[PDB]
Amino acid sequence: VQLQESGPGLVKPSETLSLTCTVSGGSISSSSYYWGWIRQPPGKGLEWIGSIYYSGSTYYNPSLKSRVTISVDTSKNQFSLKLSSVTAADTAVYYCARCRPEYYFGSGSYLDFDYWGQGTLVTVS
Amino acid sequence: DIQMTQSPSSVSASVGDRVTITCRASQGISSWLAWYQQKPGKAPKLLIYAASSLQSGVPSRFSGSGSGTDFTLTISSLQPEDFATYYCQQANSFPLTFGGGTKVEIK
Amino acid sequence: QCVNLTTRTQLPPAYTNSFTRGVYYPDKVFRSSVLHSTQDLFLPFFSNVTWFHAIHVSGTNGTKRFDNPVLPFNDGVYFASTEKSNIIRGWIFGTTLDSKTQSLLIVNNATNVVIKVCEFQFCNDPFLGVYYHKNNKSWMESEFRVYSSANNCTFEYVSQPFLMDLEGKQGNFKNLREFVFKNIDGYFKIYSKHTPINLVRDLPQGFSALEPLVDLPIGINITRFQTLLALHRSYLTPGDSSSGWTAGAAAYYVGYLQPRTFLLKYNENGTITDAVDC
Ligand SMILES: *[C@@H]1O[C@H](CO)[C@@H](O[C@@H]2O[C@H](CO)[C@@H](O)[C@H](O)[C@H]2NC(C)=O)[C@H](O)[C@H]1NC(C)=O
Ligand SMILES: *[C@@H]1O[C@H](CO)[C@@H](O[C@@H]2O[C@H](CO)[C@@H](O)[C@H](O)[C@H]2NC(C)=O)[C@H](O)[C@H]1NC(C)=O
Ligand SMILES: *[C@@H]1O[C@H](CO)[C@@H](O)[C@H](O)[C@H]1NC(C)=O
Ligand SMILES: *[C@@H]1O[C@H](CO)[C@@H](O)[C@H](O)[C@H]1NC(C)=O
Ligand SMILES: *[C@@H]1O[C@H](CO)[C@@H](O)[C@H](O)[C@H]1NC(C)=O
Repeated sequence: VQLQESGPGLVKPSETLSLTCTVSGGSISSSSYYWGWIRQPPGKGLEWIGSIYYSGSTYYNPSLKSRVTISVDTSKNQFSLKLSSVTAADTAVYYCARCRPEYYFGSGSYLDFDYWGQGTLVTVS
Repeated sequence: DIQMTQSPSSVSASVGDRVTITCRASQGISSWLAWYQQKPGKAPKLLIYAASSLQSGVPSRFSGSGSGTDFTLTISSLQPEDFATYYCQQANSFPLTFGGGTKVEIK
Repeated sequence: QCVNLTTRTQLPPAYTNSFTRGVYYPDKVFRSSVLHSTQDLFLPFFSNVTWFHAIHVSGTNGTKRFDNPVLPFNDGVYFASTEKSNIIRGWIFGTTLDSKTQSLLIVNNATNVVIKVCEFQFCNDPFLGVYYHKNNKSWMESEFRVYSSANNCTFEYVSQPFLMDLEGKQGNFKNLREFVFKNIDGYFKIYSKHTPINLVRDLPQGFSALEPLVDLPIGINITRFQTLLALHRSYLTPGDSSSGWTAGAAAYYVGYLQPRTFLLKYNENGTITDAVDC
C-alpha cells in the first residue's frame, strides 16, 4: 500500500550495510505474501538481491550469495537486509518491493513485483 | 541461467507515430513475461503482466503480443508525458533476471 | 493408480445457522444511493447449513475423521471454508463420475492452478499428500491420486507458476474463504470473497458482498460434485500405505439456493451495506 525505506548514508569499506523497510497501510503478519529487495546502480542496470517470507523460508540470489542475509522483525512491520562485506562497486539505489498476489484462491504470490517505494542512496569510501 | 537481450536502443519519434521494442530470451519460457516503465527520478511502475494484459488504469494506448521465444511492445501514439526507459523481465525460474532497457525520446 | 484408506471412526453430521450472509452483485450495472428490489436465486436468511470436519486427535480414545462425501448440486452451491493452513485444494463436478460422460476439474497443486473439462474415471477416494523430512526441516510435496484414465479433452487452462507455504501450524483459525457456484445457460459462473477472522469454532455472524470472478463457456450437465483435500505423512505415522497417515485441521460449510426476492441497499460509492428479505 505504502512504503518508506530508511537507512544510513556514507559507509565504510568491508563493513555491514544497514537498512530498514517500514511497511505502512498493511499488516506484515496478517498476510500470506512475499517481500523483496531490488538494486539499481547509477547508469544502467537492475538486479534482484533477495526475497523473504515472514516466519522463515529465506531465499538468496545465486550471484553474491555469501555475504547477504535478510531478517524480519514481526513485532513491528519492519524487515532489514544485511551485507557483512561491501566493495567499491556495491554503491547503488535500493528499493523495497511487494510480490503480486494470486487471483483464484489466495495464499500465494507470483514471481513479479508491484507496489514499490521510493529509494535511498548508499555511497562507498 | 536465463539471459535476455533488448535489441532497440535510444529510439527517436515524433508526437504521432508508431514505435516498437523487442525483447529476446535464450531459454524456452512459455508466455510469461513482464514490462516496466521508469520515468526519471522515480521508482519503476508496472505496465503489462503475463504475455498480454494490463493492470490498474494505464492508458489503453499500450499493448503487446507474445510468443514462446520472441516478444514485442508497441504504442499507438505519443504524448509529451511519454519519455522514459522500458524494461523486460521473466517470471519463470528462481534466479530472476532483468533486461538492459531501452530509451524512447520525442523529436 | 489409487488406493482406499481405512482407519476412520464414525459419527453423524451436524448443522449450524447461517446469519445474514451470502449476497452477491446480480448484474453489471452501476447504481448509487438507491434501494433496489431484485428477484433471483439467493440463499435464505437464517437457514440451515451443513458442517464438515477434518481433524485428528490421539491420547483419549480414538477420533479420526476425514470427510469428503458425494453431495447433490440442485440449483446452486454456497461454499465456505475455515483453515489455519492450506488444506482444501479443489473440486470435481459431474453427473455420473465415470467413463460414459464428461466432467469438470479444478485443482491446485502448489505450483499451478489447473482447470480442465474432460472425460475421466475418478476412483473412490481422491486425495493429495505431503511429506515432512527430519534431515531437511522442509515440507516437500509428492502425491497425486485423483484419477486413473483421462481422454478426449476439450478445454485446458494452466496458469502462471507461483509459490506457496505448506508448513502447517496449530492454534486458532485465521482465514475465511467463501465461494458461490452457479450453472446457467451454457455458462459456469464462480464468485468469491476472502476475509480474516480469529475464531475457534463455528461460522461468523456479519455481512459481506461477493464479486464476480470467473465465467466459463463449457456446456456440461451437472448434477453432483465432490471435494478434494490434502493429508500429511511423516515419520510419526508408521505402518504401511492405506493405513499410515494423519489429518490436519480444517472445516467447511455447505448450503443451497432458492428463488427469492430481496431489497438491497447501495451506498454512495457502489457497495452493498446491508439487505433485507421477505
Ligand atoms: C476401493 O473400494 C471399492 C469399494 O467397492 C472397491 O470396489 C470398487 O468400487 C468401484 C466403485 O468406485 C468400482 O468401480 C469397482 O469395480 C470396484 N472394484 C471391485 C473389485 O469390486 C475398490 O476395488 C477399492 N479399490 C482398491 C482395492 O484399489
Ligand atoms: C502441478 O500440476 C501441473 C499441471 O500442469 C504440473 O505442470 C506440468 O508438470 C510437468 C511435470 O514435469 C511438466 O512436464 C509440464 O510441462 C507442466 N505443465 C506446464 C503447462 O508447464 C506441475 O508440474 C505440478 N507441480 C507439482 C509440484 O506437482
Ligand atoms: C435445521 O435442521 C434441524 C435438524 O436438522 C431442524 O430441527 C431445524 O428446524 C432446521 N431449521 C429450519 C428448518 O429452519
Ligand atoms: C531434502 O531431502 C532430500 C533427501 O535427503 C535431499 O535430496 C534434498 O537435497 C533435500 N533438500 C531439498 C529438496 O531442498
Ligand atoms: C443430466 O443427466 C441426468 C442423468 O440421469 C439426466 O437425468 C438429466 O436430465 C440431465 N440434465 C439435467 C439438467 O440434469
